[PDB]
Amino acid sequence: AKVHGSLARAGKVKSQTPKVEKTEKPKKPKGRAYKRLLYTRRFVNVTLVNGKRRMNPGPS
Amino acid sequence: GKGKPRGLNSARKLRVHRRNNRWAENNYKKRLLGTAFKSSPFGGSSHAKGIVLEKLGIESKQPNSAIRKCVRVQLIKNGKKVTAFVPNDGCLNFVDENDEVLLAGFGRKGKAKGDIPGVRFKVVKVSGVSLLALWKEKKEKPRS
Amino acid sequence: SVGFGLVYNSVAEAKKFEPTYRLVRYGLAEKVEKASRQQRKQKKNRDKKIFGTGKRLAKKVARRNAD
Amino acid sequence: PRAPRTYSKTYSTPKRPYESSRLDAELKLAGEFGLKNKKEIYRISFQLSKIRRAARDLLTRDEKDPKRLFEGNALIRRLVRVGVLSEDKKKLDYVLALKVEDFLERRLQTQVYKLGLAKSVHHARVLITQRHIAVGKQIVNIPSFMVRLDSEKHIDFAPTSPFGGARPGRVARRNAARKAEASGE
Amino acid sequence: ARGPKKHLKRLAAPHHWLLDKLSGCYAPRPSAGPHKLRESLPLIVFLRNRLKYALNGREVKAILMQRHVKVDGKVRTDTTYPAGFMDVITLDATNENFRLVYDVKGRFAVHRITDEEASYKLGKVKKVQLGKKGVPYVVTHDGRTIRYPDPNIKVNDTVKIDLASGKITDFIKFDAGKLVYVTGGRNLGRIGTIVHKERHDGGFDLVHIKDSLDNTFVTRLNNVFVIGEQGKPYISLPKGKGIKLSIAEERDRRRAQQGL
RNA sequence: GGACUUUUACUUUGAAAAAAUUAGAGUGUUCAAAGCAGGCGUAUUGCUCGAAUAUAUUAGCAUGGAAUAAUAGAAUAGGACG
RNA sequence: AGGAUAGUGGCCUACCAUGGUUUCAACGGGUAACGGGGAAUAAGGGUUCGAUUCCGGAGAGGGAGCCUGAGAAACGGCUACCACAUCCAAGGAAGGCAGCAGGCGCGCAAAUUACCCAAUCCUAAUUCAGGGAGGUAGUGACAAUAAAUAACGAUACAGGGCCCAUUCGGGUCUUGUAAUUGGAAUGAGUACAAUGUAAAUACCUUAACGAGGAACAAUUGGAGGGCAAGUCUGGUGCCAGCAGCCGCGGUAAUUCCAGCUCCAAUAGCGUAUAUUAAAGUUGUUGCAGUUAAAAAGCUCGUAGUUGAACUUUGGGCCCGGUUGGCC
Ligand SMILES: [Mg+2]
Ligand SMILES: [Mg+2]
Ligand SMILES: [Mg+2]
Ligand SMILES: [Mg+2]
Ligand SMILES: [Mg+2]
Ligand SMILES: [Mg+2]
Ligand SMILES: [Mg+2]
Ligand SMILES: [Mg+2]
Ligand SMILES: [Mg+2]
Ligand SMILES: [Mg+2]
Ligand SMILES: [Mg+2]
Ligand SMILES: [Mg+2]
Ligand SMILES: [Mg+2]
Ligand SMILES: [Mg+2]
Ligand SMILES: [Mg+2]
Ligand SMILES: [Mg+2]
Repeated sequence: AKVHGSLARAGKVKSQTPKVEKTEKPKKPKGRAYKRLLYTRRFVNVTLVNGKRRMNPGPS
Repeated sequence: GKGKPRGLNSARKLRVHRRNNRWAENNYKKRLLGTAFKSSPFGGSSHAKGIVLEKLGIESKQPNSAIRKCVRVQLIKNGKKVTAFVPNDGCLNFVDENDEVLLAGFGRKGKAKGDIPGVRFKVVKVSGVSLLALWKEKKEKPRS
Repeated sequence: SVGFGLVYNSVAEAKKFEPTYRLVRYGLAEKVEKASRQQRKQKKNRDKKIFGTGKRLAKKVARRNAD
Repeated sequence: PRAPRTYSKTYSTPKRPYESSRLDAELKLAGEFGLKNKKEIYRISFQLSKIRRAARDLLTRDEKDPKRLFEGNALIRRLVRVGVLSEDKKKLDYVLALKVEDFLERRLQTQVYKLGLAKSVHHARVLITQRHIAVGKQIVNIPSFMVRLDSEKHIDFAPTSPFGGARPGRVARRNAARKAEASGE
Repeated sequence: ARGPKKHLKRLAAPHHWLLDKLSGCYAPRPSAGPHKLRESLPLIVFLRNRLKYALNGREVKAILMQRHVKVDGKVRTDTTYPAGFMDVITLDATNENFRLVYDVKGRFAVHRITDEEASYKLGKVKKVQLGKKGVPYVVTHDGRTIRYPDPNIKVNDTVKIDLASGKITDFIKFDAGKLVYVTGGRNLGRIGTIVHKERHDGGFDLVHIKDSLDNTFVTRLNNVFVIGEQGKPYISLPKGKGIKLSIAEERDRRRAQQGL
């Protein structure tokens, strides 16, 4: 109900965020190949199992 | 017992009682009264086009503090005036005044969403271009 | 490959019992040079406006043009 | 107007999208059998649910019922013919014990892998898709072909394929020409 | 609306014609003739769909316009001529004759007959009436009128037509213990013997029929067609003799035949 | 032909209740959705399986039953039987 | 009783009688109502949808009238009136796309002013003519089916294996990682040709060309919980924004904006609206009414609904079949 609500501030954060370009990385396989690598990453190559199975653990 | 008739020949009473008490449901009442056709900003439609009348800054409801950047628009097909929320960071600079927008609901079949008070619609497109495409920079707003 | 086949008795029975398109495919009969379907229909509709042969109005308009 | 065409869906999505207990089981099946996505499991689950429903609703009625006998024998015969159900354990109550793995191991990918010639299920799928396998004399490039227990002995490389013979291959020809040029002649 | 219909949409044609759903928006509408279109077989359907002597209606018309086909001794060049039950179709070439009888699955089956049987046919008496000048006559099921009939010929009897002159050569009364053929309802194609009949004044006389191997059923009198006595029919039966084996034992016979 | 009929509800069985759609039998459309095709000979000028089946309600029509529920009868006998 | 009709009938007329329907809901009003076969969902019972491929009805801008005809109250027939609209030399004359294609308008919302009678059928005096009926192609992410975006090869390796692995030493079958490094496989696409078709375009085949970043480069939506997936790193500091709901943001944000990574479905994924299950939150099955919403202040009372028991029970004799202890 604020008739004086400042509309001039729209887009502030998206305007002032530092523009960081996406890194160039090799393409990930698509389809059955992606299901293959997902299966290996989840059931064969079980890397991080701290406490229980962890699937997107950070550094340290 | 049970306060309702049970005899084999009481079907008329049971059917009429169910018909009468059916009017206490929300959806049945709306369907039978045709409220969407009669009293609804859209004519029962999912989307509607409008002409932006002005840009509004709506204060957020407690316990949130924000300006929600809505637009007051007038619908083409019936001339009703509604308020539509413009969803994203920015995207209010894409709307402008006197422009043509397309509106959908929020998803609560009426029932203003979240901390925005009394706003039941959101802008999908402006000047024939998707607002998501304008925000992702896939497209550009036409001059016309 | 799998297809269908017919063998007739002599040339004439084939040339009478076989469709024109297959005659044209095999070269036995030639293609008739007809106008397109739309202009054929338009010409038919044009002739619908004429009662009789048309020589009456033909010489009448010739008189109007050469008066 | 012409009579309408009939079509139906061959799969059904699960009621709960995000439950790990079957999400990982589905990924296990996909990795084991070289499947493209979860729809290939949903299709087999849909088919097996149809068959289990038929067997349940057809066992609920007593024996020597002409309905139960006719459709039970038909279902038993179809399952035995396709090979999802063995020669033994040939009964409707033994139908209810069937699992998705049975149809997955009756897939064309599975048999192509099992009888040599593939060395991997993923190699089997790309081999089938690349028109290198003939179930009889017929090239079959559909990995879910569902072999029917009488074409097993007849699976071999296609005669029109380089592995079947009579053709060296596109890349083989190109590099044979280049190697001959670099050698001389 | 506003007058008679001339088109017959496919999916509205009789199911016993066994027409493919695709390959055409329409079906051959039978012309007016001796039989109702619901229980008639058009010549184009018999020649193209049943006998495979033609590939399409154009070749059917080419066949008919050469006077090759004749129904009941007459050429009948009409493509959609309504040939029905008991009718005799003759092909001048191929030296064969056909009689239109349903198989037990309630559809006209390609049934070949000899010249002697093709010389005659049977008809069911629909009514016996006095015509003009006091001349009696009978009306058969195929829309045929025969003047001066036997006085003992009553309604729903069977008469034998010489098919070269429209004359009655013999007749069978409708009585218990006579071989009947079912021409309507769910019992199309059945051949059995009358047990008895229920009067039911006010409509729909009911007939009890016993099969050759003791399957008893009941049928409306309108679907009953007398064809002879207990044994020795007046018409050669089609392959099957109208018994209606159950699907299980049809399966068993099919498997015995296929697998030797 | 009448010296011929208490009236129902209810329930059984049966005739019919378009086709398509639905369920479902058979069939290697390369698989499948489909479709209603097809299959087998030595191809020496031909043999042959099919295109099933089920359900489709209420009302009407016949039809066996007479528990359950209603209805009627002989009380100023104007009653039954010949 | 007559008239009229093809014919029954207040269908109409003359005379007569005062009847006919209704709380078992007449009559009137509304329908964003054409009916049905059927569709979606669905333990059972149900709920919702059905303008639309088949059947039946109705209509051809709105009404009315009529001719011809077996059949029309026809409209790609006529006549009049109304509305709308076209040509004109101003005298007059000609119209009806809710057929096909196409245009304007309307809106959230829907395709070519293409080819052909070869198929299906239909009509005619008819084998032949005609058919925007119909078929063929064009557009087409409505929906549905199948399923390409890669598969095999070097050197550290948790040792899960064998001489008590006492030696990064050994056949330990090692799928499992490090821009490396090599051959092989192929259709997307191109087109000989043939086939396909009335002609064609495509599909099934097929001579050559067609892979190294196979750039021949998969997307959509998420990562607090419901609900699978991050105390990772920058930016912002109740701002911008997110968030179906609960909530997240006021200087260490797992929730915003981004990078990395991960998750889910995947040539599809999200959003809105409606509807179904979930909903025993419509209830017959099967709710609830002391206090959560809900026993009329009390009694009488018609319709409606529902209403104690009792009338031939019990016994014997025969005929005629079977998931069943020996021909
Ligand atoms: Mg019509
Ligand atoms: Mg009268
Ligand atoms: Mg009167
Ligand atoms: Mg309406
Ligand atoms: Mg409808
Ligand atoms: Mg009309
Ligand atoms: Mg006429
Ligand atoms: Mg018109
Ligand atoms: Mg018309
Ligand atoms: Mg149009
Ligand atoms: Mg059309
Ligand atoms: Mg993030
Ligand atoms: Mg989680
Ligand atoms: Mg209270
Ligand atoms: Mg009280
Ligand atoms: Mg009070």
